[PDB]
Amino acid sequence: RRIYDLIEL
Amino acid sequence: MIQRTPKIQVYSRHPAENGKSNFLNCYVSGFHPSDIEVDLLKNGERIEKVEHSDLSFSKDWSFYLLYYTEFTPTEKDEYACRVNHVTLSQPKIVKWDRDM
Amino acid sequence: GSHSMRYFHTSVSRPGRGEPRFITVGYVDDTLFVRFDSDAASPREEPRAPWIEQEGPEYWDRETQICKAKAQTDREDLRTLLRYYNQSEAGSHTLQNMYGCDVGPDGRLLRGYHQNAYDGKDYIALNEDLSSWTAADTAAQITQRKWEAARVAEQLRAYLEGECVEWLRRYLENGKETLQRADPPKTHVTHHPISDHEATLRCWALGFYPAEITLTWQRDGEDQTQDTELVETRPAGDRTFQKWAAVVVPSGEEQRYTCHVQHEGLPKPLTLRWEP
Repeated sequence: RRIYDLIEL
Repeated sequence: MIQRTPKIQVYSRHPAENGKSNFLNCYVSGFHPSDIEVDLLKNGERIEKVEHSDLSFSKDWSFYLLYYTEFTPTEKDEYACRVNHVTLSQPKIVKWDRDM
Repeated sequence: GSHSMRYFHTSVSRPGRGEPRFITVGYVDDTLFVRFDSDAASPREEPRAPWIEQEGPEYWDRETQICKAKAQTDREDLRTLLRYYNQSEAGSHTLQNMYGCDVGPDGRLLRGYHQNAYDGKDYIALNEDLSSWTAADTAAQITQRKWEAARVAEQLRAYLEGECVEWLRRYLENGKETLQRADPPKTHVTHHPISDHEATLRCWALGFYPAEITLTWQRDGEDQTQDTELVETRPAGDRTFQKWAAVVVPSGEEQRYTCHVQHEGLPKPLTLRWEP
């Protein structure tokens, strides 16, 4: 299953 | 920008056996960027109904793809893979060799 | 033995040809099990292995939801990178990301990953300590500072140490029939005269899984390291792989060469000779 937390650079 | 030419390998899924159904594969890897044109050919003519894997990449970030199509080889018919990539001044054509 | 799970993502901008294309795939060792392509008719994460089909709707709804948001983030990130690099909005660019975990025979976390690449080059990567970063240039340093302030490492670490290893173990049990079965390479040697003075000895390895494999030629027991043509391990399309190694030999000296095959599926390393 993928990580849920969305992050931007 | 850094551009990497694709490596090309055209081979069959199983050992060639004239008259026996098989799969013709054209594996392209180590290339970058991902924009790429690939065609499988039978006696110089493009083959319809050719499928391919979803874009993926290796540890060095270079891309790889598998183009394939079901076929029944003969001692007469000629098979090849034709690739186009920005790193290529012109379409590269690699002939199939049942011993490679 | 050891096992890994990885999720691969790549976004490619195509100015004047719509929004960036987004493609992500998932693997457990060398087996592809999930895929998502933003250009697909009705974009949804789809199964690509039998053992993942048993997962229920909530699994897929969540995965799909997650892939779409990632597609969105990659788009915002692509724009940000144009700024960080003082680049034009007219060119096509690529943002790649991979993250995942490795577990040992005891199903315990061996290593966790999370690295990004822009246009093919290393950008930023989470260190093996799962708490510190490595930036490849000053632009990537901007990101490092934002991620250190937002403490992204901690969130990733938590996931990699927990969910990552726990779902991987789950996939390993559900697909043990294939995921925990090594297919040893079926091997043999071919001979192709090149001229009256020399010939090609080619050592084959077919239908093997996983991909990891060692193939080497020896002349009088000495590795032909600088004289061996070694093609890249390739997929058969049926989930297994193939590979070959060749050496141009002086005719009449064929019997002085040996091929050595090492593979997780072989109880012992194999050694082959050309036998007419």
